[PDB]
Amino acid sequence: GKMFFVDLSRCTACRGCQIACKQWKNLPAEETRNTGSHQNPPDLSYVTLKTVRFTEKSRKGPGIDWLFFPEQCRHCVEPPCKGQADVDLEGAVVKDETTGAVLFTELTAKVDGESVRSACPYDIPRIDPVTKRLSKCDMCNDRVQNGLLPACVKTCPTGTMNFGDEQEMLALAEKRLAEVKKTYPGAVLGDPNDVRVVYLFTRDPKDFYEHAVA
Amino acid sequence: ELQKLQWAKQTTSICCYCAVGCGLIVHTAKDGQGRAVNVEGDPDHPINEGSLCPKGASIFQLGENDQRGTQPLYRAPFSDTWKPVTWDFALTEIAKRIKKTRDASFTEKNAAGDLVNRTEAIASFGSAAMDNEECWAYGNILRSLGLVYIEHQARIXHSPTVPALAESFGRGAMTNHWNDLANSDCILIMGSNAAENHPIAFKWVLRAKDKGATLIHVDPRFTRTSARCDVYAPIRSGADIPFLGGLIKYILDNKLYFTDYVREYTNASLIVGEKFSFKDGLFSGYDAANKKYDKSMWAFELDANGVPKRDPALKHPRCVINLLKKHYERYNLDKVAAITGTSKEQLQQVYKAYAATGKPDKAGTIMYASGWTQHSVGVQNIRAMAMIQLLLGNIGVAGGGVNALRGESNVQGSTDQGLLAHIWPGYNPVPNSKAATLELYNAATPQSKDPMSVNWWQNRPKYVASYLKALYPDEEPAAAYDYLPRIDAGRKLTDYFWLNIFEKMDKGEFKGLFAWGMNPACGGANANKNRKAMGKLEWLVNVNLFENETSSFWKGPGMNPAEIGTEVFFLPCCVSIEKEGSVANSGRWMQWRYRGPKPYAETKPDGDIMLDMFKKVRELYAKEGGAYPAPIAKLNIADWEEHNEFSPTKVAKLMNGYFLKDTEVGGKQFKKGQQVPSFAFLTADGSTCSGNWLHAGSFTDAGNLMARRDKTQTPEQARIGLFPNWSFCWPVNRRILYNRASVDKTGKPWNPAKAVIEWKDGKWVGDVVDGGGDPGTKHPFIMQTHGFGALYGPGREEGPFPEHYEPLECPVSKNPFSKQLHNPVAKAVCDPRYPFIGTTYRVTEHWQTGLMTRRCAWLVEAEPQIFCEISKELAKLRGIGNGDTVKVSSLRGALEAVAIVTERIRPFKIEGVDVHMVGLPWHYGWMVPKNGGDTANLLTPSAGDPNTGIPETKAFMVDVRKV
Ligand SMILES: Nc1nc2c(c(=O)[nH]1)N[C@H]1C(S)=C(S)[C@@H](COP(=O)(O)OP(=O)(O)OC[C@H]3O[C@@H](n4cnc5c(=O)[nH]c(N)nc54)[C@H](O)[C@@H]3O)O[C@H]1N2
Ligand SMILES: Nc1nc2c(c(=O)[nH]1)N[C@H]1C(S)=C(S)[C@@H](COP(=O)(O)OP(=O)(O)OC[C@H]3O[C@@H](n4cnc5c(=O)[nH]c(N)nc54)[C@H](O)[C@@H]3O)O[C@H]1N2
Ligand code: SF4
Ligand code: SF4
Ligand code: SF4
Ligand code: SF4
Ligand SMILES: [S]
Ligand SMILES: [W+6]
Repeated sequence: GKMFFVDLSRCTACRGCQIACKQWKNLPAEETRNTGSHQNPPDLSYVTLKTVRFTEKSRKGPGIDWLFFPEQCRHCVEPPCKGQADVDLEGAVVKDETTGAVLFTELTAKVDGESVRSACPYDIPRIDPVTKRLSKCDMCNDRVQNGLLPACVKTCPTGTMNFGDEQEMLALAEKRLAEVKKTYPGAVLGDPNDVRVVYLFTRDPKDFYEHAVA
Repeated sequence: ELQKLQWAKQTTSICCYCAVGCGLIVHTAKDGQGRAVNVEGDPDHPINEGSLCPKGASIFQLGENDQRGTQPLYRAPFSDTWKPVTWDFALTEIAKRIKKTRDASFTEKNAAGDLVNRTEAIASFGSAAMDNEECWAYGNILRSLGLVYIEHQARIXHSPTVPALAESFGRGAMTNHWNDLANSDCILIMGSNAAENHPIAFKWVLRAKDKGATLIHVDPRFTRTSARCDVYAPIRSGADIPFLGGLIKYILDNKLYFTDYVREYTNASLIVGEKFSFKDGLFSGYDAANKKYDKSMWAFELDANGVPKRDPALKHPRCVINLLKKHYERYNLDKVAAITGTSKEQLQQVYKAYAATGKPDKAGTIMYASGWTQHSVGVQNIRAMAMIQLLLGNIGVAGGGVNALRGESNVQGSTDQGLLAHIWPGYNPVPNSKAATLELYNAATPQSKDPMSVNWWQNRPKYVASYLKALYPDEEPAAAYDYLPRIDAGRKLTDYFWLNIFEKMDKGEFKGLFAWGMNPACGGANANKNRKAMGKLEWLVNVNLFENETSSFWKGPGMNPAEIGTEVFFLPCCVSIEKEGSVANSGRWMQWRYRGPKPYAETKPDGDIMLDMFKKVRELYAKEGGAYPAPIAKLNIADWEEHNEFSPTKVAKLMNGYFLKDTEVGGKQFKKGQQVPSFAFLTADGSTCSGNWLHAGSFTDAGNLMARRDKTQTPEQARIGLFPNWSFCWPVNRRILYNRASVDKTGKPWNPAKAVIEWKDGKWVGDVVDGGGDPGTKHPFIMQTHGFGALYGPGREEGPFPEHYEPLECPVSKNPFSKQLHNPVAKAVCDPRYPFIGTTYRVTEHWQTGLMTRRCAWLVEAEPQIFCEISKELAKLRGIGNGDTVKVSSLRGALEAVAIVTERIRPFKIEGVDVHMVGLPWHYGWMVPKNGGDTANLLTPSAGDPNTGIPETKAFMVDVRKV
């Protein structure tokens, strides 16, 4: 299967990944206002599969801990969204066994939306208010199938975004975690046995987002 | 295959935003014949390796955009509506407005009776956004029409960089390049927010850290850059000289300077004349009356030949090095800590880390941009940093350099093409009224009696000749010389610059303005004055991608179109992906890009707009005559054209240059019509043309070197990321400038593990050597008269050593380093109703005035509205809650923004008083989007430093009140 290693110790919150996702799938933009934050859109939605979250945390001495979280579907090895969807209509949520992608199909219109969202321990699934279909990061599965990196991965300048075979990426996550601990001692991988999107947080993941880890 | 791309033609391009110069892949439908379907990174490009920040990443949405211009619009005097109009009409009526105004205002000879052959009724702004070939041809079109008021982007920011670095090293350009950052041991980011404003640079900054580098951000604010550096040090606005002066004192006091490098390669050993002195913050030869210096009091002592005398012992008390030690003794940590606001502990940490790069096996680099260049102290900030780099032997080495980060994609190129009032292409000065002949013009070039000083500028006559033989190939250079306009020898040079152009326009001394790929109505400091000033124009030609605040100033906030009589032609140009051509990035990489989709609707490349527009002036002058016809009729535009339209390939070949007849140069035979293989083989006798001597080598007989996409590297090249076969850089593919300084007297690298060049088997191996000659035979700074890195610069107006004079006029009353408080060479009101220091800056998501990015829904999505960033302390003092609407006001205007309250802004301790800084983006404008807000330049002062000609956009007094 495939995996993302996301090294948040390298993230400049450039939001190249946020725009790349929308360009590749030609998603529309949400109506946004500024309410006292660079963060926008403020939350994932039917038309936003990835948003960079910004949290400011105090530290001793000059500056702050600025925590950046490019949020997306974790593509769980055993996805709860599938089990909760299968209750209503098997086929609505599928697993591409070659890549590991957890993929919503057009049949999520038939299943219960709120149910499948509540079952997700990362609060990822988003429902179109009118059509009642569910959308989320699809791992850029067709790009991966055609031997290309996902849009958000290829676009990332810093080396935050990494993608490949789960063996090489777990090995990278391990090796990078040991190195990054030297400067950020509270550095941890997010649920590295359960998910195909393995975030390295520089501190307590909940500092980055309430649902950063299950 | 992927269905999205399946039947789309794949073409390469270069990003149309910042000067990193990231590679793109464009997919165009119907195998090239349709619209662009996809735009993303070029995985093979050696700078970005397929990565793009949100601006490059959204180029699809910029190109394929239904808000874009479709055809020329026209606005009639006192009208309130646009009128759709044909190209044939627009350029016929344009030509008539040019000729009328020209004839009426042409001065054959100035008041002193000297030949100038110029027009002072027409001005031109722009553009750093145009292709190099379009910039070159644009400049030549404006000068053939006799314009002298020719300015663009480059004046506002890096006008100080070029003089400061030219005085220091002999060239104004970024010394190293983006890939080279990864070789640095200590990266000092100061006056730069590079993670936001050159985002792909951080690929290479973070790779430096991977290999042991310390990353240091020195900034008044905590930014996205600060988040990913090892050291964040606050500094209060305009306290950079004290910071850098304290680092000079530290380096000298602690013998941390690289003695051999300093002895041989800097002017450390040169003896200053006895007439040089400094006391009470003033240099010798001060004229208190006029507020200016007698620079002859600073002149070196000269030996019998006229060569500056030297003590290689470095013992003579008038040695540059010993005067330097004396000058910077005053900059102790306690004083520097007190004025910067930076803790003594943090100053020591930073000084220790950076000064450690004095070791030959360590490289230190500085990354700065508009945080330095948009301050009145800019030129001395940069001088000081250049002096620190020379002391530490960091100039000419991999991981070293002064990385003056260029802004716009082709600001380097647009400067190189002479779209500034004071220069022709190739940094040959625009003649003044006293340069009555070519021979007199070439007399101004200073000579050196030193046999080891290459003094490459002595070749200027070959470049000026070849430049005149490109414009006028049938004429003798000496005759051709009279066709081009001249500035007044008497008048202050800055009178021809951006600042004064708006001053003059506001006196109604301009009939016409070319706003060519710029947004003055948002870009210019004091937007209220500038939008009113533009009314007093008769006509305005705006060339751009979209309708904007400039083209439509007449229907702007509190404007009555019926009262405003200005005539306005909006001509829509095509985006970067709809045309072929080259752009010169910050590292001087001249990169060739191709057309994907053909121009949208009836939009045209700028090349076609200006050429067609010129030809209509040219034909109209041939049927009607008028003022001094010669330069217009004779200008060689045949070389610019192929198949009835602008040819980037042919313009680029003319810019490189070719032999106008058989010639022997440097003992080699060259045929007629053949391409000049480098500027070394140009002549002053008319045998060669070259539009730009810097471009000689860029497009040879071997082919278009700017189009090379070849990652072939030797081990030594690959080890430091030279990529000498990817595109081409001026001069002659020297990737790291001053690289002779990276080796000793025998040609052995100071740092073999990161060798730039090495003397191997009677050859220089690695980078192209910056100056020909065997090891130890030449001084390494070949563009310098004397051949040395200048620690002591006797041509700088504010003195040969940078000295702290307070740029913040209002909240400061004490210079702790002298009796001289403010700049003794350069009237801010400091009205107590505006107690806070306003500052302007950018976000990753938006571009410049936002004309381009306020039309891209994904960037507006991310950053939809103007904001005002304030400390918790200011928020509390003024009763502002995060997300509250706030009124920001100054003497110049007022606007509303949303308040962003954050610990990323902190108050500054200035003389035991808390002073509050207020941050605003200048990306917004009344046109789009709805509820975006307007330009922060409603708030900024108009005037500024009269020496450099730059407004104070980085420190201006404001009030902020809840709504
Ligand atoms: N995203 C994006 N990138 C851009 C641009 C853009 O509009 N958007 N524009 C391009 C252009 S045209 C240019 S010239 C460059 C400019 O690039 P930068 O100079 O990086 O741009 P700014 O964001 O204006 O400010 C740089 C930093 O200077 C700091 N600063 C302000 N005053 C001082 C001071 O007195 N001392 C010090 N040490 N720091 C100070 C600010 O806090 C800020 O962090 O960016 C280019 N790249
Ligand atoms: N307060 C404040 N003011 C500032 C600054 C600041 O930091 N603070 N920054 C200053 C600086 S550093 C600069 S460079 C200036 C910039 O000021 P301007 O150059 O006026 O800024 P824009 O017009 O927004 O940006 C460049 C323009 O190029 C246009 N363009 C893009 N492609 C093409 C093309 O192919 N052809 C043509 N003809 N046009 C094209 C874009 O549409 C855009 O209008 O602003 C300055 N003003
Ligand atoms: S592209 Fe990379 S560096 Fe930029 S915000 Fe996304 S993950 Fe962070
Ligand atoms: S993997 Fe594809 S769908 Fe998922 S966030 Fe990245 S670009 Fe968007
Ligand atoms: S993160 Fe949520 S939506 Fe994505 S696979 Fe896991 S349970 Fe399903
Ligand atoms: S704006 Fe600059 S960093 Fe971003 S993609 Fe373009 S060239 Fe690269
Ligand atoms: S620029
Ligand atoms: W700029």
